Amino acid sequence: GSLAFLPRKRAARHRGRVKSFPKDDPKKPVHLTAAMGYKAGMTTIVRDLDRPGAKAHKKEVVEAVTIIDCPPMVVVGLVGYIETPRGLRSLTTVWAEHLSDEVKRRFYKNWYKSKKKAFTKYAKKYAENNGASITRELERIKKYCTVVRVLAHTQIRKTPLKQKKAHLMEIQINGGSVADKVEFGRSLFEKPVTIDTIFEKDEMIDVIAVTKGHGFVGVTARWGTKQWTVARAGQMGYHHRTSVNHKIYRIGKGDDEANASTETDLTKKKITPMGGFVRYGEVNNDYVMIKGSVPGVKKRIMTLRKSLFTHTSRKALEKVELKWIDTSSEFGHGAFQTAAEKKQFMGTLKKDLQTS
Amino acid sequence: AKSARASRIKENHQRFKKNIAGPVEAARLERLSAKLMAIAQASGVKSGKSIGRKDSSIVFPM
RNA sequence: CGCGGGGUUAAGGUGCCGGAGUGGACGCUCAUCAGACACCACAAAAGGCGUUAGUACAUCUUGACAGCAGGACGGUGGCCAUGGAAGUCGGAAUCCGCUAAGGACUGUGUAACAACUCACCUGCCGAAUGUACUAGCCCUGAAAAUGGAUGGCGCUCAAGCGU
RNA sequence: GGGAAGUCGGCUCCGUAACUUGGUACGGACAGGGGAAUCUGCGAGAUUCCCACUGUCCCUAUCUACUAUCUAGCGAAACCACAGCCAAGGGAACGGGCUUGGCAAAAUCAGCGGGGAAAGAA
RNA sequence: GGGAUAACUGGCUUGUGGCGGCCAAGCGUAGCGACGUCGCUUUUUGGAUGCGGCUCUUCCUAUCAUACCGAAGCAGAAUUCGGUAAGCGUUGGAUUGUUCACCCACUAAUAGGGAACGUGAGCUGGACCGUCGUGAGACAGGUUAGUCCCUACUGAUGAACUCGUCGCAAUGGUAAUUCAGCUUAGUACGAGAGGAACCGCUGAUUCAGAUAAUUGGUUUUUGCGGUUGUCCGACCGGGCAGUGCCGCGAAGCUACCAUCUGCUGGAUAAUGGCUGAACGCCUCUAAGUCAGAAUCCAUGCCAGAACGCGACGAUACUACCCGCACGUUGUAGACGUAUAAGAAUAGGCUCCGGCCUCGUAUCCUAGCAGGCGAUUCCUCCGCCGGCCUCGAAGUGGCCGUCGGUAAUUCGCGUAUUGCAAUUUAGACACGCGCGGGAUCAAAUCCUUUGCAGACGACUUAGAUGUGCGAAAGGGUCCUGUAAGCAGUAGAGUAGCCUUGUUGUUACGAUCUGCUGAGGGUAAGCCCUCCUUCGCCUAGAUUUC
Repeated sequence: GSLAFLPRKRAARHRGRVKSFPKDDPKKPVHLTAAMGYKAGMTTIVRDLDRPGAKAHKKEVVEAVTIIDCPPMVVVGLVGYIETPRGLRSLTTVWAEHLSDEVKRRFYKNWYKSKKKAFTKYAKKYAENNGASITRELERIKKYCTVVRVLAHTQIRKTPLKQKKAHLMEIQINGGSVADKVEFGRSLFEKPVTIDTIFEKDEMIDVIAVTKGHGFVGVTARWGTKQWTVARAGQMGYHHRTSVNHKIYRIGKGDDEANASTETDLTKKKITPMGGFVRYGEVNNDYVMIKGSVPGVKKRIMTLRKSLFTHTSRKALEKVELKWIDTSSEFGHGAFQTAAEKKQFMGTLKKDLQTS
Repeated sequence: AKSARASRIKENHQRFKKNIAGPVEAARLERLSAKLMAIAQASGVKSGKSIGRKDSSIVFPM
């Protein structure tokens, strides 16, 4: 194996952390770096390729794309860090008012038996004229911090998951003075932010996730065989990975009702496969459609972040003309895009007569 | 074959970054930040203007 | 060399680790893993446009070394040889004049010339130089393969070397 | 059963007529089977592919044998100076305890591929 | 037969022969003698070998390739020699007992070595006596030696610091590699034959990390259908053959048999320069400085110190804050624990006069361990507030009240601790008390989940809900047309009566229709408007 992914250990956290935001300069406009989503599955497409110099130039190619359910995230806080001879130090964080039950579930571990008493005194700090103290915290961030991040959480109760506990993370704000970033976050308080607002189509991003576990597995599969340098038996899988350069092909709006329709296929259909995503369900929200395979199982929490470095390739400056998106069943050898197509192909049936 | 860390390769990458990806990503960021702004704008001691004190060690205790 | 108290020493040390000097005088050495007592080996009549001290010889206000500005000429394109060879592809002699000095030529160059340059000479400059050796310290004077050793830190008008 | 390797592997007889018991001319027959397919309308149906040997190797198949984590209960033995982290040094091809350094934080579970074993010398 | 010796190498080893003559600085006062040159080997026509082999880890450079340089009639292309470089890769055939050489195919190339007397780990292919002889051996003659635990590594849990959420990053690891095609371009170059390169673009090898839309494979979905033997009296529906056999087969798992991704700064080596001394020329070097390799260090990337740190949330008792009573309570060690410019040292400071070896300086420094009163003083402390300030691990200024206060002088008290006996006196911490204010929480077990899993561990849910569970319905997939009945379609098997030119009555394989029906469908598929039923604010432990 590679001595660069060792100490081959299970990921310390299920969420997966960014570990590096792109470097910040004040000249760029104010923007957010990262976002969150849940892996729904993957499907097949056909792209009219414009790669000047390729043998598939001006030809139709079949590609595999991963679909990420991305309900809008909610901003609930703002954290400010300072530079010290020992690194970055979180000087202070100021939250939003009216936190949601899902983020309070994130804070609690046994939510059902608990008195749900989190951040009540903080809301009283807003309401009872301790807004002087809160403004003092904002001004401390303005006048002492060098980098600002925003606290944001996902919407499980829109995601088709049995879970009810949300996911918090800090998304770094770049491109402006610290005062501009503080005002931006304070204005973003108690507001939903969308994936088409953070990213857009044609843009390569980086995906942070925890790759699927397989338990105690021997050297044959753990490293790929026929001291730390010697292949040993142990945990294989469930590993934190940051996979780079994945092209954002589409962002579907969820309420469009024609997410899977292209300018070539005039079929009013959505991204969800016929019968639903296997083991996941239906995508009823904003979704991100990106090229290739991506670390993580279905319904796993995923972090989507901007590229650290300005790109060096023509694959990152290309437009993606889509021809069609596969919506056949993933539960077996499916050959119909819609139930209407299946009915038109197979005619009417005995149960159709019995019901009608 | 030139290594991925070759100086000439790095210089070519720098030129490509500065002359194509620069402008493309600048326009992309302008549009995205416009959308972000759309969604966003959709006594000192007793007021908080004067940043006062809230509420191991580095020095030896005397 | 019995059990104890006090004092003074030896060999070895005095930058704590480590008790005692960042003690004193005069010098030398900067090493791309110096050296800190190994002086046996590699190792030689060895390589060094490193540095210091010294011995011998030689040239100098009769102007030494270095430089700059000029001369570097005539018999003669000397004899032989070569398709061609004029100092300068080659063999052998290698003289004289004018001299201040200039080789029958030390290199570049031409097909052969031509041309430049060196040897040597003069003018300007101005005071000490330059050749070989010797003696210290320093670099090289050959090295493999787990990560490690002046005991370790570290030490450069030393915490290195000599008295 | 399949794949692989090597090969030099693939692709005359009966009756009849004259002649000395045997030959001579004439007439007729001979010089495949099996499996898998494709094409025209079961069809003289037409066309395509594979058939080997080996004291060789590998894989698949069958049989034989040993193969087994936790819980409740029951329940030994081998072996045991004391111990167990490294690198350099410790004249006697000697280190595990010493010098001086790297360091070094309770109690455990599982895997295991290293160490805790070896000479004696003409 | 006796004696000695009983291992042996261990700053060992590598690229340049030996012998004789000539030359030879010196040493010496004949002898030793290097570098060279001459003579021999040696010139006037172009198989050797008599322990081997394979896999993996790590390291060395004495580098085969890839990267960068210096030189060569190096025109171009292809190269040769040399230098820096170990980052990254590094074969097969023939032959032979084996190996090598040579020779032959790929390939970018298909280098050589170490793991220290046991060549890192693993695998594989005899001497003593006796007898008889001795120009010499023989003996089925006897005897004889053959010595499941700790730890490393690799993963997984973890007590105490109240539980939790969000982070930082010391340190440790570290990754990409080679080739090709297009354009440049039939261009530069070349008599011709031939024939590049920089930028730009697109793929492929190996390596690494993931992923399962698709496409193969795998089947205990024992899901569906066919089929063998036997059995349940027959049909139907099924049992047995340790999964009878066959076909398809989702889901899951897999596969360079499938698909995706692999990123940029600084400083350097060889070397090439700039300025310029040594040395009046010169010089890339001495002072100073520019570029430059796949090199070095880092970012990107993995881990996170379980005795490194930060922010935030909620904290029932406890004690969570405050006032002050203390502690026969702890401390690697109060006793004035007093003191902020920056910067240079072949210079600096300033009040702008001047000053600087010198911190043996400045402040502070008196009173029953520091009493009481007065004359006199507006000086130095202190606590609270107000305005502001300090974020590298967070404090100080000004003002305001109130409190204490020898800058001068004086009075009243100190005794007896008996001639010294730590002058028990500071700080931070922790505890126990009082009286004032404030608050009424979580985690674990348990059931559950499968994004996880040897077991712990992990992601979830459990208090009324967009809840959970069991059924059902619909959707989607898998199989392949159920049982039964009927039609003269029906190949066939037989009776009635007499001839049948169309005789009838029964049975009946097989066919067709009802029937893409019937069955299975989450166990790790999808959805549910009141589809139906049921459940639910628990009970045990622990916490400053």
